Amino acid sequence: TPVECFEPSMLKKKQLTVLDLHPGGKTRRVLPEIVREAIKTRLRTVILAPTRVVAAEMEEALRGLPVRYMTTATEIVDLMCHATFTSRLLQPIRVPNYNLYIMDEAHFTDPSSIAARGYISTRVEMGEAAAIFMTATPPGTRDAFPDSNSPIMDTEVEVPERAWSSGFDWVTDHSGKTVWFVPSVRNGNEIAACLTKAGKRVIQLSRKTFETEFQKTKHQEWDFVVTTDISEMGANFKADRVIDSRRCLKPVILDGERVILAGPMPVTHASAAQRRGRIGRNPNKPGDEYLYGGGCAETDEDHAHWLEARMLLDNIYLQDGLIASLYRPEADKVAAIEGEFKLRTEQRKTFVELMKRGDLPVWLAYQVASAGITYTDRRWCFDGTTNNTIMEDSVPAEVWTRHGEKRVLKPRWMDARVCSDHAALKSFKEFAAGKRAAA
Repeated sequence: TPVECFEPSMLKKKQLTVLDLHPGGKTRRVLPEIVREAIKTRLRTVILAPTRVVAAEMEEALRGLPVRYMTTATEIVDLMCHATFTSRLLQPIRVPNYNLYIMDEAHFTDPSSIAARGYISTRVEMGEAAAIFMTATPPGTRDAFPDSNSPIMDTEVEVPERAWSSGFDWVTDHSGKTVWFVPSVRNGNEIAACLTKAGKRVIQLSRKTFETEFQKTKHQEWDFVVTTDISEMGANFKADRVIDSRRCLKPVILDGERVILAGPMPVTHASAAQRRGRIGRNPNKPGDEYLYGGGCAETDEDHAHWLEARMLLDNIYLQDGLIASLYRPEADKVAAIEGEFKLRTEQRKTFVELMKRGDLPVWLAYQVASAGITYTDRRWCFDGTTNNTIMEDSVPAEVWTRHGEKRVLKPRWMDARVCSDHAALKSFKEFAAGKRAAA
């Protein structure tokens, strides 16, 4: 069961604590308290932030303490993102044996975060570490309307799911700042364009743009942020209203053979609570409003992220021949057998390269690597079934390859995430051509 405040006994090996977060001070006060006690007791500590934005915030709150920010993959506390940590676990050189792991926004359901929680909770169960998972919505939360620092006015209302030509005056007649959660980048593009046509200033946030676009919320005028679920991970906005579609997309592996994006479908209770949790933060500012369009539903056993986390953990060294388990509250989300995704050395390197350098989803990188294909061999992007033809502007997408041939994009394994929005398709087309954008 989660806990309300930190105590030094939580730093002893074998302890795993879920600590609640009500900002409005985890970053500025609680985190320094934990780090100071860890330094005083001479622990080997790592702090895991969900995003680089949050990591930079922590770096500021911890200045004056010996903390090493590690932006890419007992005297010094290490700080890095969840994904950076998991990337390090996959590298051939062994990660430090931290004996204290502090994971902020520990509800994050992306595969690298799930994998990090499994690795960490396994180290704790082995008696090698303590861990603190900081989140207001641990796995299994069923309350979409938790009590908050200031009361929130919760109103169920019809929320536009597409651009509107009339109606919905309540959306645009508000004079404050609104965070609008959408199920996908493409849906956000359409909503954002409609708001901009109405004269609103809109900033759009997604996983690929977050680390550079989020800063715009502090430096330019804005009326709406239109964001995917990425803003459920500690994103702080000066807003008085949240509009919540209550929808998400779900990547689903159909028959072990392809990945579709199912939905839009209802969000989890934790996601709804985190979306609503962008407001209600200041006890001296009442009147924040959460407007929501439908219900919640708990994640089925078919969400690809937990299977992808097992693909990662099956390829992460732990201790001799052991493989880490998922964190127990999340372990029933898969039926995969421990070790069924373990790859041999050379295929494992290719798997990591396809994710890190190719920017491919975990599942897709696994298919390619397990087929024995090397990282630079892109023939599989073009030799699939015509059912896998990728479309661009209603016609088949075509790529000029490194080898000087024009080919229809038709990958042997189809993962809908590679073409779900313009930027995703652009990156995958570059990969298929043997090229890579400077990033």
